[PDB]
Amino acid sequence: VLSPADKTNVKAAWGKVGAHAGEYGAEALERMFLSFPTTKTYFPHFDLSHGSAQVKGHGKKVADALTNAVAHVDDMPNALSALSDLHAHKLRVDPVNFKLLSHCLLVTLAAHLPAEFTPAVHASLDKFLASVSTVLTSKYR
Amino acid sequence: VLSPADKTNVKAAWGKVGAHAGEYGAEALERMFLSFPTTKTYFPHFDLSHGSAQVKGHGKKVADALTNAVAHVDDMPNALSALSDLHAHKLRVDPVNFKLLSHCLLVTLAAHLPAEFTPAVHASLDKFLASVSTVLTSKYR
Amino acid sequence: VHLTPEEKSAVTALWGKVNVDEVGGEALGRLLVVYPWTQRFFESFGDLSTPDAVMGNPKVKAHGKKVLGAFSDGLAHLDNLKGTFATLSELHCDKLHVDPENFRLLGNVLVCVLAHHFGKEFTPPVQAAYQKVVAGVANALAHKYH
Amino acid sequence: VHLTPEEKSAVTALWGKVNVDEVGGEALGRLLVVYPWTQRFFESFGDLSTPDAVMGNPKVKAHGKKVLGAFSDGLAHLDNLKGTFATLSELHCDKLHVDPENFRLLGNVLVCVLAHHFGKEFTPPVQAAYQKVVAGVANALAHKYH
Ligand code: HEM
Ligand code: HEM
Ligand code: HEM
Ligand code: HEM
Repeated sequence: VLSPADKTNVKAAWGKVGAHAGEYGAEALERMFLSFPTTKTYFPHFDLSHGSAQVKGHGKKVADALTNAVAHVDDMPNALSALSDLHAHKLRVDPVNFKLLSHCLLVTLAAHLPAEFTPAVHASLDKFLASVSTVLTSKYR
Repeated sequence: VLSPADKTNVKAAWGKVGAHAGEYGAEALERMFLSFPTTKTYFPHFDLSHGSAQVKGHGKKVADALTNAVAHVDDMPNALSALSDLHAHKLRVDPVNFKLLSHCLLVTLAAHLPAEFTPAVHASLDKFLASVSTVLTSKYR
Repeated sequence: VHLTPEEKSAVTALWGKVNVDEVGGEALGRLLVVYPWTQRFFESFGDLSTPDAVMGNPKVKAHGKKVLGAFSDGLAHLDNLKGTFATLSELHCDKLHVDPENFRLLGNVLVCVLAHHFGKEFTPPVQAAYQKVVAGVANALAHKYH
Repeated sequence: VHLTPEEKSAVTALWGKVNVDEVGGEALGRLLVVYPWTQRFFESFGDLSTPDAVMGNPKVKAHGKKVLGAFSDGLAHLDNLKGTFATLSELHCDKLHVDPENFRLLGNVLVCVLAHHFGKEFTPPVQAAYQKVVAGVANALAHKYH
């Protein structure tokens, strides 16, 4: 649903993230793979160690998809339809995992943006990531 | 998302439920309040005993809303917008509770419709109730 | 899980009646069909592209039996689910990395299956009692995470 | 929860640094703001219609302190979270009827708050260690359900 305030908030905070978006993604993936070992089950082909260039390259991929969502926030289904097919319809990704990733993303953002991660932005950002997750699991329903 | 098969399935199974929809709701509420005592926290004004006429009257209310969704399955947000405001925006209903109710609904339906509750219909019916829940918690996101 | 004399009565009369050859395959089959992500773990089972595929798969009905037997054990030892399930928890947690939420879901599709089999016999009190048990098994399987 | 020498090291150096007067109010405030359903339990706290309302509410910062203290206890007694939390579990389960999922959410907003406070110090290894702890406290609080 994402009210007009949330959109503004998500746009602002993503703005600050700017060119670090890819470094931010790679970090979020790292916090997830460590904190939540059960997610590593989907990435048995990766080297998931601290400096893995596969985690880096994948972090940028996650960051760009999110940047695409922000830029197309009033049309996310259309924007991400293809990544839905993939995630929901081909890799068959357990939905619970999208919460764990969104959580790690929020931790990464809190760790880097101490001025912009207010209560309100945190709330917006949580809603935004909940929507992106809904679209990604959309096949499932 | 609800493919064309699911819609057909939900339409069929609801059809069978026919005039029992209200008796079915009241039963689902009963199975929930017993199985999941934590949900009773939202109904401190009810008498939740086996024959409570408040549970009956509320079961019909739940059944009708669902019947409205089925009848307007390609436009549920518009159809249920008002019940979203209520559930999400005023009673502030913990989202976890919509899963527990949908589960009890599926148990009620399995208990009464042994011919039509096949694997495929069960799958459809689960997706349908997941959508209705998404719309109801829609404020939240 | 605790369970009162009458809850146990309710759980134990019904379980005695259970076809332990078929229910156990229906639950697993329906788990795969309704929650397709879980299929990842059973890709060796084969032809699973449609629900009729899944429901007729001999290895599905074969493995659902193993599952039902573990439930009968927990029923045998409600007072010690943890000790009863340790070898399984280690497997599901350490080896397989199964997210414990899927233990809950299997529990709940198991409750549907019993509703479907036993119809009005599966009243709400008998449901409430089976939800406890199901939740105790899920909690026990997940212990190694805890 | 288990925790290795180095995980404990990581959890314990950081916790010593924690402002136990403020963090505890930030977590609760943010819980209410981000997951508004939880406000139902705190309607006596008063003016909570906006985030600035909530964050300045003296009873919020007052109660968040009680919460932080319970976390310090679990930290003190990781080996016995259950015994440490029984009186709280009974309260939260029997009296209040709180769905255990919200224990998880408070745990996780607590982890954000520490990330927000400590920035790069809150590296991924130090996060992974705090997720264990947080999960052990949630599991312990919910015990009376189990
Ligand atoms: C916030 C949601 C997420 C976004 C934005 C996202 C984005 C992406 C993108 C952009 C790709 C590459 C696309 C391509 O190759 O065409 C990808 C691949 C993939 N994602 Fe995600 N993803 C997300 C969440 C998840 C989660 C929760 C997991 C599960 C642990 C996951 C598992 C996968 C897998 C296994 C692949 C293929 C990976 C590979 O081949 O290396 N994704 N994801
Ligand atoms: C499948 C989703 C559900 C449907 C279809 C539904 C439908 C309804 C309807 C039709 C009403 C009466 C509307 C009116 O008075 O204007 C209602 C009231 C209410 N519902 Fe739901 N509901 C659902 C799920 C939930 C859940 C999960 C709970 C939480 C335990 C809940 C809590 C409430 C509360 C407390 C009220 C007001 C009850 C009262 O005043 O007695 N609802 N619901
Ligand atoms: C309510 C909990 C469940 C119980 C009672 C349970 C019980 C069992 C039993 C008895 C075995 C047989 C192991 C043996 O032969 O010694 C097993 C294996 C297995 N289960 Fe579960 N299980 C449960 C849920 C799940 C779920 C949710 C999944 C994941 C979708 C899962 C995945 C598997 C897999 C793939 C194996 C094969 C292990 C192997 O052969 O290496 N189980 N389970
Ligand atoms: C991670 C778990 C959490 C911990 C560590 C925890 C700890 C505490 C503590 C220490 C008290 C003070 C009790 C006393 O004065 O003796 C308490 C009370 C309370 N908590 Fe929690 N709590 C947690 C999560 C929650 C959640 C998720 C909610 C629900 C939204 C909740 C609702 C309350 C309420 C309303 C009280 C008031 C009880 C009363 O005064 O009767 N708590 N909690």
